Amino acid sequence: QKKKAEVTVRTSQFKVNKLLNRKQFIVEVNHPGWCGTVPAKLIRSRLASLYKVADENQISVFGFKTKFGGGKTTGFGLIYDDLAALKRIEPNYRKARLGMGKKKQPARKSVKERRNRNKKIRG
Amino acid sequence: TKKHLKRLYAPKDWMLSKLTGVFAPRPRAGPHKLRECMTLMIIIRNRLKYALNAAEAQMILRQGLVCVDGKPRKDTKYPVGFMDVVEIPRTGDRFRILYDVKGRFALVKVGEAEGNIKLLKVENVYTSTGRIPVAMTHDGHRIRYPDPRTHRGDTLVYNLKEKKVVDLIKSSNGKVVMVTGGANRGRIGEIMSIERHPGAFDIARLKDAAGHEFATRASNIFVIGKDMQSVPVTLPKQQGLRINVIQEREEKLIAAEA
Amino acid sequence: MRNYNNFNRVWKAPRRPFEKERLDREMKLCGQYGLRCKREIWRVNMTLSKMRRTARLLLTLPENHPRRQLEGSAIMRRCHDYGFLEEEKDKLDYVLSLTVPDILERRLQTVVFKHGLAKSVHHARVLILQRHIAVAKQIVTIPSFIVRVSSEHHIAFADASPFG
RNA sequence: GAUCUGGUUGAUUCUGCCAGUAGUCAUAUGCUUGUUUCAAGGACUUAGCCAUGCAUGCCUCAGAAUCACUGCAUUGCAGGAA
RNA sequence: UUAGGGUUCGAUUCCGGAGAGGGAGCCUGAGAAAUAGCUACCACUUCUACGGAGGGCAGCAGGCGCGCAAAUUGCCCAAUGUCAAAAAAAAAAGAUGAGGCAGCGAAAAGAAAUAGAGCCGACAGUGCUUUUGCAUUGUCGUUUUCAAUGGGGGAUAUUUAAACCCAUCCAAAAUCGAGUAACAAUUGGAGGACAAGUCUGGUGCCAGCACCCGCGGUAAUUCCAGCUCCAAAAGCGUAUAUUAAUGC
Repeated sequence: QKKKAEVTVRTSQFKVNKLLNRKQFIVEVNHPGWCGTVPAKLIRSRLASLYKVADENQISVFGFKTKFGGGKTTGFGLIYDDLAALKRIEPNYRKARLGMGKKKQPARKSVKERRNRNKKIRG
Repeated sequence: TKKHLKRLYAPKDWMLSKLTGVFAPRPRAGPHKLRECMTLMIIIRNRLKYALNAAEAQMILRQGLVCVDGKPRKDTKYPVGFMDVVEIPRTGDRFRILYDVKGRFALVKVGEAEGNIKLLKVENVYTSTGRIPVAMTHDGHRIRYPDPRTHRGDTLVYNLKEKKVVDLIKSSNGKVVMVTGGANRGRIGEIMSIERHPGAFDIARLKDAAGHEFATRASNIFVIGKDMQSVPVTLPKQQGLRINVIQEREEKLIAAEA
Repeated sequence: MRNYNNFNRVWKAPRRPFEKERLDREMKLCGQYGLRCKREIWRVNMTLSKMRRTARLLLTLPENHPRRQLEGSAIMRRCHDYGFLEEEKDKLDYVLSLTVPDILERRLQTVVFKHGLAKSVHHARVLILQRHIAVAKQIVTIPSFIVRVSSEHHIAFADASPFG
């Protein structure tokens, strides 16, 4: 109306981890005039253009911390090399935000109960 | 038999926090003692930051990508004490752990041919079977066939490229020497004198460069070299000289104005 | 179990609360500077007593003592900050001339008013808590925020403000 | 903050306790509360008795597979119960 | 808790020791006199077509009992550790009431809402004054008026293992909302000690108040009610113990 709100994404300290073939980058966000919190979709796009990644698949981010007063956010994210490396190395929950995770295991309690009854049987 | 350790009862030279978690890792027994060691997982995670979580440290080590003593390890928990060279060939970096001034574990970065050098202090000598002499060290290494001039509490330069022992260095006379434990850690100086008290601990008086003498136990002496210009291995971040409290605070402020 | 987080009191009630002398010198503050309740007057008292304890202990010591040297500079340094004392002060007797008002005076509530950004202390307490003030660029909605001598000259308004 | 305020007498000065007074991650209890941040929590009275469920199991590339077990294969392979 | 010297507490997160209904004996193992291992006795206690067979919560929840007195038969192995033949993943993610998370939680502890401003009228004080009058400061008040914001509602969303709490927001093209601001603060006090009534009604040595001194016999500053004012304040009384007060 009087403005156009934008989302600005930057980064501060960057790593190259060749052991896991990932990048570890402390994100910063600014987002002047943006309404509420920044959805992670946007951030992934900005990071793509920044590090010259052709994907928002390889970009997988977790956690965001909203500082008091005004639009501000900081966070941390991970880029991986290949898409196979991502799926393999990364925790389940992080993946499943992209929708690359695994189906949930059956309830812990029913497992216990059955795992006990298997000790009884001889075959 | 203890198989659990709590964060507070664990060293805070590993720089754990009061909050976050309840347990700390108790390492498998090895070259070094519980207090003087630092476990693999601590290093990789909290310092180097190639891992953000416990499970990630298993991922790296079990697989193998990490060597200490030039040997590859599939061990998740292993001690790393003092004068140990660790090499991650993927990065291509060679760390040599030491004692930094102010009681901190130093991680110092070395030329590649220095990372084949190692120094082990001798504890006992004894003759074993077949008349085969043995020096047993503070890392538990057995040096077969040591020189006939070897004594307790002397250093043996130790090639890790192929295992043997070249010329020794003694604790005799004034020589460049550094401290292990006792909270004079990483402080370097000449031996001024070696006091004797038989049946009890033998005091030694050290004099570091730019004076300021002091006393530490014989047991805590670890030799470095013949002289300060004959040293075989690198020094940590500070040279082995401590400074007064006032000067610490002063310098902290001066840099913070940038 | 297994909680390793500290608790401490920051405020305490002076002995004999029905002294009509004390009552005078309470209301005089709490009305004037717009303070919520007496709890605030006490909160500053504690922290001031604390400071004054170590300063007394240092002053006792002979010259060229480590306690005197190190910790003397620190006490002085942090009263240069916040503008409690100026940079012509060094004695550690100046530090013992600090009293309750000089603390309260540098709270955000009063500093806002005094800099010309409100019409009363009561009015400046609202201006804080309606999220329409800043202390350089950082929005602070606490009236008990003690303002640096440097940063009481950069107060401005919030960037969320319809008054800014 | 290194604090002495009421109570014996017709009035006074003492000795002297009693009562007042401020704390307690110290517990109970009455009455009352619009939010946030941080937490102790069946120790005290019986280491008294217990319904019900759960609380140390574990295998890779590397100790043993003819499940008459499942797929791919067709006298060959991979998963793989206990 | 104490200026100092001290005084008092320690069942309880960390370290050390001991115990697993009460006792004793034993096997295996590198390590045990183990008790969600075994054997026996004793006190209890559960099944049985009564021939026999079992049970040990001072492990987590939960139940009974007990006493002045104390939480859910919740969710998760994501984190932190441990055990293992074990990295992850490959069709293909070991276990854990250890531990984490949430529920309940005015023990204790930190921050902070319940209003803020301009016009008019009344009152008090100070200065000047022709005593008419003016200026300044503060308070109270009307169907006085003006803005702004949280509690709360919602989300383009975000936090988290998943979901909340916090935070950020009411469009970026497009998303809520106060005026008696009914979104209305209480608990103890006003004779003395001890901050606050020369009050008004009722009671009349009764009813009751009172830690203590003392009030009440129709003239109550203390009782029983109302108004008024005071202290602390989202906390405030009461009981008991303990410390200061104590050079008792």
